[PDB]
Amino acid sequence: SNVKDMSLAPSGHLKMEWAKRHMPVLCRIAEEFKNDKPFEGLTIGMALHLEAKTAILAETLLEGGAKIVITGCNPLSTQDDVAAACVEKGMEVYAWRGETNEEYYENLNKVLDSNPDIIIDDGADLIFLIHTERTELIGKIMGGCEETTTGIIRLKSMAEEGALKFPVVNVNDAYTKHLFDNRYGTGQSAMDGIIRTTNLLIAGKNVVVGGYGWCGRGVASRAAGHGANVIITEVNPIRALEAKMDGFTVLKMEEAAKIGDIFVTTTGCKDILRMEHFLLMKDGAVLSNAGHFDNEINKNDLKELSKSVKEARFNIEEYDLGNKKIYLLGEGRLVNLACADGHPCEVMDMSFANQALSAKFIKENKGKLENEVYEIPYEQDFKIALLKLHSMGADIDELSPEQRKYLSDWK
Amino acid sequence: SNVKDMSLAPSGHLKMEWAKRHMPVLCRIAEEFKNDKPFEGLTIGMALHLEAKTAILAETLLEGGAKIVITGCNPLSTQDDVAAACVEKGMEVYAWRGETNEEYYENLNKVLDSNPDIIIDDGADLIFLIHTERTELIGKIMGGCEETTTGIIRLKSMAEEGALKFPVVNVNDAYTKHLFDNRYGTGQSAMDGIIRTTNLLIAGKNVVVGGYGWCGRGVASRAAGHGANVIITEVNPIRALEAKMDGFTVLKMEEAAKIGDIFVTTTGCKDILRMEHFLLMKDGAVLSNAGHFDNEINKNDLKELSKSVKEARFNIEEYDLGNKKIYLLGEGRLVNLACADGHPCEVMDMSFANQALSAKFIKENKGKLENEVYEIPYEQDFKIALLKLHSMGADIDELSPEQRKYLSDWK
Ligand SMILES: NC(=O)c1ccc[n+]([C@@H]2O[C@H](COP(=O)([O-])OP(=O)(O)OC[C@H]3O[C@@H](n4cnc5c(N)ncnc54)[C@H](O)[C@@H]3O)[C@@H](O)[C@H]2O)c1
Ligand SMILES: NC(=O)c1ccc[n+]([C@@H]2O[C@H](COP(=O)([O-])OP(=O)(O)OC[C@H]3O[C@@H](n4cnc5c(N)ncnc54)[C@H](O)[C@@H]3O)[C@@H](O)[C@H]2O)c1
Ligand SMILES: O=c1[nH]cnc2c1ncn2[C@@H]1O[C@H](CO)[C@@H](O)[C@H]1O
Ligand SMILES: O=c1[nH]cnc2c1ncn2[C@@H]1O[C@H](CO)[C@@H](O)[C@H]1O
Repeated sequence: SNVKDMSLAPSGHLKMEWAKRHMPVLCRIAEEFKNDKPFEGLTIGMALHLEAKTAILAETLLEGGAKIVITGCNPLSTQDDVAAACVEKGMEVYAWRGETNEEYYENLNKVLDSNPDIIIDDGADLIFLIHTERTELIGKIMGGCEETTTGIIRLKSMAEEGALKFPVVNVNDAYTKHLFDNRYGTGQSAMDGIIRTTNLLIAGKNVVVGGYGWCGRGVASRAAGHGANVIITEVNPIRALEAKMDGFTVLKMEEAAKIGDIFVTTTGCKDILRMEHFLLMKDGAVLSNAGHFDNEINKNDLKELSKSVKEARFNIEEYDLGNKKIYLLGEGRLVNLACADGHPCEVMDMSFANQALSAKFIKENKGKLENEVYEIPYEQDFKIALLKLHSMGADIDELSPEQRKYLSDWK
Repeated sequence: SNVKDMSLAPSGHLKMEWAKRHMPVLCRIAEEFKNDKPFEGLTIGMALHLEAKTAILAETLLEGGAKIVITGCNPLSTQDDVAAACVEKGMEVYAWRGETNEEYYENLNKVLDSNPDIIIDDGADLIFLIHTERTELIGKIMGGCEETTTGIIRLKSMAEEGALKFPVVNVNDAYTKHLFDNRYGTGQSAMDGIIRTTNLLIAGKNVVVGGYGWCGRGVASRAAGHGANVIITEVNPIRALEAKMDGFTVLKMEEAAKIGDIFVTTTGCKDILRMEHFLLMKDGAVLSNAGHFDNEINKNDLKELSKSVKEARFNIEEYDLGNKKIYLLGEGRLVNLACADGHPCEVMDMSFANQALSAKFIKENKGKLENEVYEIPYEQDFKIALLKLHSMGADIDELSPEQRKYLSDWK
């Protein structure tokens, strides 16, 4: 087991203590998993953003009988104290903050070295690595679960070509996931990363958000909530029109780059900000990324234009272009996880609840599932949404029998 | 042709002149229909909310070669001057404001008496009456178009039972329809109806919104925009959770009836507010409805509790319950259409663009379509949204081919 500093373990345990007390839906699932022990004898290899709430998810599976081998899905998002606390919990952990690309793929491989039965992934890199380099593990793998939009794109494009070799559950596209995780979760946590790292006033700034899907909406909403003038970029006209009618300025990036004070890319696509955009930017512009991979902002292009790169502050790099400066947060990686604590607890409670139950779904269908992407059933979303609603002290009306009849027969 | 007063026509012509200048997407389609004359020789029977913007759609179809027989789909939403101007334009009009239930169904039948080829309806009343009482018309009918959520519910359950006898295009569920007409359109137009009729200050009121679908969100956001304390009612926990995280109080209607100052029902279901809720309401509570039919508020219950019903102000009825008064706007009909001029022009431009092209789709697919509910293809939404985006002074970026390879390859 390979972690940064085992002496950091107490601080991580405390953070797990705090998180466990604020994830009620997962806490209930855990008690049911403590009995019925669904994962006894199985190995679950996990590649997630290793902080307190992931550690609780891993703990939920461990107490359910599973052996847990886990690594980080991002070189910068791991929290060393939490990882050390995970080893004290009895987990095989290969993760630290700041690992090289070379080291990143070493830790992924070591997780696969444990011969897992279930794969839990965030971005499909663990799943990808199996199909390309480690085909010798496909036999034992019962199935997987994928957390994020970008991972689903790859998995679906794999499945489309017929390259997918074991079932994978689409956890991202569940109603209680992408509607809350991607929107309200990154809405708060991305602004958290920016505010905590920069100590800059959001109000009165031009905040340029690339893309207006679920993540864009969230960031636009919370940035607008803090008094920003929000500008939206898109390639989808239906979604740009939403942004316009939500009160935002819609521009081609070649234009938004001229006036933006803070940039947040949320597209899942590469090269949102490249050479031509950097040359248009104002002195002092601050750059950040909330989409999975670090290639939305072209760092090689930015290094190419620069005469030097200095530390401007913790998690802020200064690129002196000679005539102006541009700041990059968290090396252009997930600004909410590279520069903050990730999504708030109550939102990750729902996402990891779907994750937990999806692993149980994989187990119970050991050999009966197709080599396809499976969608999460609506009742699971209904159950989780209702539990979360109640924990916040709200409730729902219920249709009377007469009302159900009016809505189903046409009289 | 049967209308209230032909002398009112000049006001109708002016209102149509004004709308035509603010419906650019439909204005383009009309010129193509004037050119290609797709409906030459055909009769189109239409049941829509007969105001200035519906008249433009009818005229657009008239210039496309069609004979137009139109009535209102609601007894109160018709504008008499617009109807008069419609007859001066050469349309067969059977509609006036405030028509009785027998008059409403007499006018519905008169439209069908013209033996139409294409049916354009809002709420499935024409399509329903055809299938039940006027079955001899199925032969000549090529197809239909349905405007609203409620109409689609009926049409889908009809088709599910095998009772649908000609194809109907689902105009409501188009992206450029329910995402903007039901949300932004209803958001502004319903609050206009409430504000315009009552002259009451929205800020500081407890506004109880029934339902949190597309119409619910719009009303809630616009009510909040004006400083109301928004309370949401729902039977869908996923959507109730949305409202909670958008900053609203979520309650069962029994608790909400105790504190609500203004009520807006947006459910499409009957009996949202009944006897038991009227007994809980505050003295002076204002009741309003934005769902298609007037049975979301149980008016029979309210009369039974009332010692008298009198005019309190134009479009306001005072129901004196003896110990308190309850006010009802627009006889519990579409508060944005019974008490105002309906959706804003820019929003109906998109909805009526889809209506026009779907009528063209029906004609060109004569005898080829099944007796099923047809969805509007994505390329139609794309074209419409892009056109609408451009007219509002914004534009969209485009992916380079290299960016298009990245989003499709799983490496
Ligand atoms: N904690 C986090 O930081 C977090 C959480 C959830 C998802 N994500 C990642 O964020 C990304 C999107 O999340 P989603 O759920 O919003 O996906 P989504 O697809 O709803 O949002 C994507 C939007 O980007 C737009 N887009 C694509 N290329 C563009 C371009 N070149 N210029 C402008 N706009 C463009 C698309 O039209 C789409 O609207 C994914 O990579 C996902 O993994 C991150
Ligand atoms: N101009 C207008 O006024 C206008 C425009 C569009 C649609 N509409 C009408 O408004 C209604 C809604 O349209 P939509 O597109 O919102 O449909 P939608 O179904 O998305 O919204 C309906 C919501 O009502 C909720 N609901 C149902 N019964 C309920 C109950 N008893 N208590 C609480 N919540 C309940 C459902 O869960 C759903 O979320 C439909 O009747 C539609 O025809 C009116
Ligand atoms: O605090 C967190 N812990 C674990 N996963 C997280 C956290 N915040 C966000 N994500 C998840 O990371 C993915 C993007 O790579 C998203 O799927 C999001 O849900
Ligand atoms: O001003 C208007 N003219 C015509 N139709 C309208 C207007 N406002 C709303 N609707 C339409 O009425 C239906 C609800 O019964 C909805 O489909 C909405 O699009």
